[PDB]
Order: sequence, then structure tokens, then C-alpha cells
Amino acid sequence: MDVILLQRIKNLGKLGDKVSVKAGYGRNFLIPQGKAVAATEANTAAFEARRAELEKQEAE
Amino acid sequence: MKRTFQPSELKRKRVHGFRARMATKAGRQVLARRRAKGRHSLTV
Amino acid sequence: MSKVCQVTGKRPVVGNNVSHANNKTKRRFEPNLHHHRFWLESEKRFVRLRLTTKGMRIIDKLGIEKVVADLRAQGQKI
RNA sequence: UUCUAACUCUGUCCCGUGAUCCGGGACGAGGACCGUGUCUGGUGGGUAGUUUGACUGGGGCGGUCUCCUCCUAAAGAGUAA
RNA sequence: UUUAGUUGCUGGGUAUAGACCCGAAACCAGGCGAUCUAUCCAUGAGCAGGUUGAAGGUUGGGUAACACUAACUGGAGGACCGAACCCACUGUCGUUGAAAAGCCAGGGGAUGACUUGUGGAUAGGGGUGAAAGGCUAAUCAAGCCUGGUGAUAGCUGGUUCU
RNA sequence: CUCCGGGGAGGCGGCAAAUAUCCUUUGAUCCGGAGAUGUCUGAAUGGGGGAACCCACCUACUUUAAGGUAGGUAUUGCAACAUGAAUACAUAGUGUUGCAAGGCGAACGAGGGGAAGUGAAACAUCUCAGUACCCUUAGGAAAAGAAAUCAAUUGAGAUUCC
Ligand SMILES: NCCC[C@H](N)CC(=O)N[C@@H]1[C@H](O)[C@@H](OC(N)=O)[C@@H](CO)O[C@H]1NC1=N[C@@H]2C(=O)NC[C@@H](O)[C@H]2N1
Repeated sequence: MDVILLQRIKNLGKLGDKVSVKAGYGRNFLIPQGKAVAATEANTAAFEARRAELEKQEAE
Repeated sequence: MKRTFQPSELKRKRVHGFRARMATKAGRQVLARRRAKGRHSLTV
Repeated sequence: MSKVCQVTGKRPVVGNNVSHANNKTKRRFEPNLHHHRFWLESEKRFVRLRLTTKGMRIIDKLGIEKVVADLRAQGQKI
């Protein structure tokens, strides 16, 4: 699954990066815990247009 | 000597009775066949 | 209450076993069905569905909310 | 080697609830194994459909089953055991 | 290089259909049966009368104490004899029977792995079986009924006026 | 039984005659149309049950004794409303109201499963045949239907049936 993060991950990257992730990792861990979301065009546009600064504000 | 038929009305009604036939699909088919043939008495 | 996929509608179908001498016997092919729990944010809860791996591929491509809305519009208790 | 988040529990507690089913929640023990779908090798009288020749001084056992030469074959040809 | 066809009607033959008529033992699908019988489950009932005398117990003998022993009690047992009841070893009779499995005279068990009433459970390549391929409604090396079905038969029989 | 229309001398259904009481020109019997009444079982629907039976509850009116009249009381699906856990918002659950469905019946339609006897002069591929049979579910018909179709002179022009 292609996902963009909502927070920092030790090996994947951090804070909005688009990386290729095995379907199980995204489906069972990342999405239901809120650490990332799938890289649909609508999701990317919504994340980039308004909430990029909102997410960057929350350091911890 | 003892023969095959030892009558008991309660057992007769519970095995071959109207409600016993109504309880299953095959019994309802039996009743439908007997109605189509025109039997004067449907069940025991 | 059946081996039916909730997302795609797949179900067992019939076919033949064919031997090397060409003897034919009846069989069926079954779907790759199983249960899975999906987190649903809009309602803050886990929804458990009986579906196939193709159902998961569809869910991965389209999103869980769209699929759940489609099932509800089709008339299922999700 | 380790972990937990998929998944398992014919383990404990709580609610539906007046309930040793079931569902939801909280724990605990396991855990990417077990198990299931498709494909594939092995085993498989458990079960199923069938086959298992003819001649013959009755049948079975024995012998024979196609081709060449002589006799039986009665001075043309053909002629059985 | 062969130089009269064609379309109707009638008749002989052939082919596909049940194909001149009657006749299997079978195979398959869906239903009906444990009121007989096999095993099991729940709840009730039955077993005249008479014998034998196990364990245990008490008392007295006997021992340094045991041990051992006698008498009296006691009432065990897939114990004994024998009616009801449940069976079925021998013989006569019966064999178009009184009876589609019996009568008569004898025979076995008879407090137990016993007999029995009522109501339930198991259904056909299945059930049940202290096991005989036994029993599963007078039917069992695969029940009965209805459908496929007018199964097929190189076989047997029959086939009508001059 | 009532009304409306027709009709004009007999009538009181049949086995099934007799008899009696009778009805009818103030229009009967009879024929056609529209209404009233319509016990119990049966999808049976208040609960149960061995069909034609047993036992109930709640309202309104009525009775003074131990009752009577009428109405209501099934399940599932949908909608509105109310109520409401573990758990704080909620959801699950629970109830009331309103609406709808269930069952039966010839053949024909569509869909889900699907044999064997037989023929091959044996038999396994094949045939029988998607036939028999089982299941679900419509309509007066159903299904199909307006080319990502055929054709091969660059032509035809949805589906169905002969
Ligand atoms: N129309 C029906 C035709 C019947 C066949 N002709 C019978 C036959 O020849 N069977 C043989 C036989 O069983 C055995 O070999 C031997 N000879 O004993 C095995 C060993 O592989 O090979 C079989 N052959 C095949 N298996 C394949 C398959 O099933 N599909 C594809 C193609 O590969 C097929 N051909």
C-alpha cells in the first residue's frame, strides 16, 4: 500500500512522506492507529491543502 | 402368537396425524397429493 | 449463514475433477472466505466482516467508509 | 533472536440478562506459527464402476489359435477330425 | 463421352423412434416405516414355598503375649430343589392343520449378565447385532412405495379368412 | 332474509310415492343483478394441542352474584417516536404506533442442483442428457432486445418465431 504519514516513524520517514508499505503493515497497524493514511489523490490533496501546517504544529 | 399390529391411538396420532404431516415439507406434499387425488379422509 | 462474501458476492461454484483417463466427477470450488475486523473511525468501532482476499483488495483500493456505505445502501447490517 | 497489531482460546471478569448458547467490552496465555482457499506430488479395497477369450466326443486341468512341405485326398481343382 | 426426367397417389424394403405382442433377475431419484423385531434412554410393576449356611460378632478354652481353638449368633451367593413367569432339548401327532410354526408327554432358568407395562431415540450401502449375514411390520448378501419405465433380453412362448 | 328488474299460474329441492298442513292474480314458485347474515378447523395469527379441542388476559357497556355483548392481544421486514448497558458522549438492546408479507392452485417462464437403466452387439472416453427428479421464484405471458454484431462486390443494420 502507498501511504503518507501523519507522524514520525523511525525507519520509514516522517511528517508527510509517501513511501511504499506492505499491505499488512498499513491495514492492521498504521491506519487503525492513525499514524498514516492511504495515498489516494483526494487524501493527498486534503492533507496538503489545509492540514499540513496543522500537523506540523504538533511536534509531540 | 403376537402379531405385528398392536394398536395404540396416541402413538397412531403422533406418528401419522394431521399436525405431524403439517410439521414437515414432505408431509405437506403428502397432503397435497391426497387432496389432488380426492381422498375422503386425509389422515388417520 | 452461508459461504458468501459480503463485499463481492462470491460463493461456491460447481465443476469437474478430470483424471488422466478423462473420468469426470463432480466437485465445487470454494471462495477464499474468512472473518476480519476493520476499524471504522466515523463510528469509533470495529466492524467484523466475512469476506475474501479480493474483498480486502477492493477495500484497500476504495476505502472502508465507501465500501460500508455501499453495503448499507444495498441493505446489509454493517 | 525478539516484538504485537492480523489471527486462536471447548481460560477469568463485566454488560445485554432472570441465560454453561451467542454478541460486545476488559484482562491473560499464545502468535505471524496453527488453520482455511486455489494449485501440486504421495498414499489410498475406505468406497465406486467394470473386466477376467474361444475350440473341446459335457465342463474343468492339459494342448492348440498365423504361415510353409508331405500323406489322408478316391490319376483336373478343392475336401474334415 | 450411356442420350428422360420430375411431382402426386398406392404398394414392397430400409433407417430413427417402444416399432409384432407378452416376460426378467437388476440399476438410479424422491418419499414412507422401530405399534413386529435388535440395542439404548426415562419412569413404574413382578418373582408361592422349602434348603444350604460365607464374612463378621459374643462367650469359653490356650499362650509371657500372640497365634490357635470350641459353642452360640449371623444370613452371603451371576448358591440348591421347586409353582407363577420367561424359554425351547427329545418324541408322537398334525402337514388341503384347531394353528402361514401348534397341541400333548417329558425338559431348562427361576434374586439375576432376570422378566415385564407405558412413553421415547437410532432409517436402507444406513441402523442395530454376547456375531447366526441375524433382525429392521408373516418381506433382507442391501426394506417398502411411487417415478426414470412400455429398462434391456443374440433367449422361450404366441401370432386370427379363402 | 332485503331491494331492483323479468314473468304470469301454479308451487312447498332429489332419492321418493303417499300424506298432512299449507302459500299464491293484494302477483307465489322460478330467472338475473346488488346487499345483509355467515358456527368450528385449517397460512390460523392470544398461549397450547393428538385438526375440527383445552386454557387465558386487557378495555367499554351491561348483571348482582360466580356472568353476558363488542373490540383487541402472533411473527418477521420497513418507517416514525419513546426509552436505554458494559462506558463519558454514543451504539447495542427494549417498547408503542402505522404499513406490508406468509398459504393454495393445471400447464407454460426464469434461475440453483442433477442420475441410471440403455447404445457402443463387452467396457472406462463417449451416449442416454442437461432428460427424469429435487429446490427457489414471476406473469398473463415470461425471457431477449437497439451492435465494443455480422459480412468480405465494401455490403447489411435491435430482439423473437417459422
Ligand atoms: N479425449 C480423451 C482422451 C484420453 C487420453 N488420450 C488418454 C491418455 O492417453 N491418457 C494418458 C495416460 O493416462 C498416461 O500416460 C499413459 N499413456 O499411460 C498419462 C501420463 O501423463 O498421460 C495421459 N494423457 C494425457 N493427460 C493429459 C490431460 O489430462 N490433459 C492434457 C494432455 O496433456 C493430456 N493427455
